Amino acid sequence: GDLYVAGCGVWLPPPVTTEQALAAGHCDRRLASSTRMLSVAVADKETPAEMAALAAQTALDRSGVAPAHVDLVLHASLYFQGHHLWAPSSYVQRVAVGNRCPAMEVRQVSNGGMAALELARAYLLAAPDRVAALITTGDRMHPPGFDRWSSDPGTVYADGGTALVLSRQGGFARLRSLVTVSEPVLEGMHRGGHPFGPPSPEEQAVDLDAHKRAYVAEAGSSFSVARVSAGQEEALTGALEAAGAGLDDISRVVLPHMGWRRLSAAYFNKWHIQPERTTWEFGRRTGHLGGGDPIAGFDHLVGSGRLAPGELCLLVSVGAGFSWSCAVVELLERPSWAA
Amino acid sequence: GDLYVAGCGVWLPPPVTTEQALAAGHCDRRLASSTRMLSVAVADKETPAEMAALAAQTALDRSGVAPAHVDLVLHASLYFQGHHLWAPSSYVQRVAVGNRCPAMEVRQVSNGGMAALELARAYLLAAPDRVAALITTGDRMHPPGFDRWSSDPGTVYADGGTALVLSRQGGFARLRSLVTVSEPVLEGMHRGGHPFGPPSPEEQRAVDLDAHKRAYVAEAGSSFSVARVSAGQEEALTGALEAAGAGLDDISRVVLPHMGWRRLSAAYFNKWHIQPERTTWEFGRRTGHLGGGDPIAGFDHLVGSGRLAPGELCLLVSVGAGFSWSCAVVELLERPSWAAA
Repeated sequence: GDLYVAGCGVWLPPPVTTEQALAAGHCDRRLASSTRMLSVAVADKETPAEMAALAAQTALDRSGVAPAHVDLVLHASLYFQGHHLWAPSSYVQRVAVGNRCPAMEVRQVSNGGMAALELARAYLLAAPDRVAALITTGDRMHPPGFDRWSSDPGTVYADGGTALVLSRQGGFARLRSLVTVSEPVLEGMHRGGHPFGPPSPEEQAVDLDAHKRAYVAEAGSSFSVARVSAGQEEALTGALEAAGAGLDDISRVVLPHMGWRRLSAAYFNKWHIQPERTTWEFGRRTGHLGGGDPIAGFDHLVGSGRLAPGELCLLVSVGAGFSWSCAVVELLERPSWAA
Repeated sequence: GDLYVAGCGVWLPPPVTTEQALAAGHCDRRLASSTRMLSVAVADKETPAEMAALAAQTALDRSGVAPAHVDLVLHASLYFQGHHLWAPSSYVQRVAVGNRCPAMEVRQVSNGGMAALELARAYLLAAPDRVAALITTGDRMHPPGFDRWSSDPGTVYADGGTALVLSRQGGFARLRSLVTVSEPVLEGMHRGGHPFGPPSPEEQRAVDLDAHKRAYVAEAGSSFSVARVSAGQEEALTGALEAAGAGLDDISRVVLPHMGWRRLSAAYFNKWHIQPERTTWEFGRRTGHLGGGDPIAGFDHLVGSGRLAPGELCLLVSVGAGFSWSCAVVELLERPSWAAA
């Protein structure tokens, strides 16, 4: 039947406050106000696979699942993993699991974690003897290639790792539904070249805002806004229906750690929900963790006791492409590690 | 095993000869002689996703599978796809499929194609209504970030795309077995930092794999490294053959990675005692190493040129840094219409 969350965990490097970022010329007064961010997790020496491995160790310890029962390891990220022609998933496996199941990367930009979750679910269900799968995320968004404040204005990017242990056997939470929606007509929005033609040649800084204006120019603003809207609506409604629930049945909404303006436009003023019913306060101190926001968010809600037995949680995730994922998770019991 | 290959395709940019490489100083006489490479596919303008999409079109058209029946799109690669925070697999879906199933990237360095094949298989088997899945590969290995001749001496890297359509419903070949083996103890071989500690900080290029191998071996020991790599290969081969109820003698054609002659001799010819003539050696040496797409390219070559015949078993052999190994036994059921005699 259904699948469980058996464990989860994060590794978050020390927060850099918006005030420190203001002082350092990293962001201006206006972006501080438009996003309402308070802090962002920023790494010093730690690389992405390192942070993913650390998070996985926590998630595995809490899961009580033996390495021999981890049948798949999936590592998701959206930025450079540190070494080309190197297998970071294999690093995660060596360090946090030490078994010999297949280990590979799964990427879907800011939706990677949920994309990996989709494939993990499938892998587990594809054979009767499979027990658990480990999913991690990790990213390090440092100069010179990335500017966490302005590479994509309205979202502030974080360094860190997240991890989740999925199981067919049991756990403290139950995966009631998981739905992914794809709207590839939008792919050109995040690259150079003609939106409906081939991509421009390579581009390793990073400047999303320019590509989005070029896209809207060619496709039309009305078409663009409507497609994003429709894709978001289809994933929400799809996940809720699959779980037998409505938004009113949902106690907590895990939202992407985007800036306030984006969250209001996409969620608060659209679904008419209150920020206190979401992970808004957590996100604005944390920052966008690549494809791992929903994992960090759900971990937070559970670890802090904000989610109680019987209650439903809604994970909301979006990635350039576009792809949207939504999941409904039911908390069965408060894990040992919660407070 | 009950999955089928319904289609497959490649898009290879024009070949650059070893002679031209020699003349331009990319290749010395010793490297030409040890690898025995004739040519390598090199793109001019074409980007990785672009070549992936071109191969997918060919693969889908051949398969005759409708977009509505493509339930998953997986794009595999081992090098920079061209634009950060952009979805290459969404490009491939838009250009080549035009549908709305999930589209995502799967990577496992040079074993990427087979790694995506594992996940695609699982996905299809995970729900009764599912039909087909599209797997693509695409890379572009240009300077100054990468050196196709020198970055990993002994293997010459190609630009290009490949694609495969996997169906539960039917196709011209049957996937009889697919087996994946993992030795994460070797991950350190392809990066800086201590092989058994954390990675060194972000390498700002150019890719130098031999530097890392020497450092790994110096630390872990040559004896240990060679034996583990060998054991991994052996497990995948034996696992795949046994899962198919076959022995190596029952295999008509072996699709090998497109590595240099010296490496293929060491890994395969002098190890398994199989005839290079029975392998995709001649094809690979004109193509180069297509990231994680060689087993797709090689199988496509064997089928397209009629070198593989109904009832005959084919062995796919793939390996990537990590290490990860995949082998697969594919039974050809009928010559498709795009195939020569």
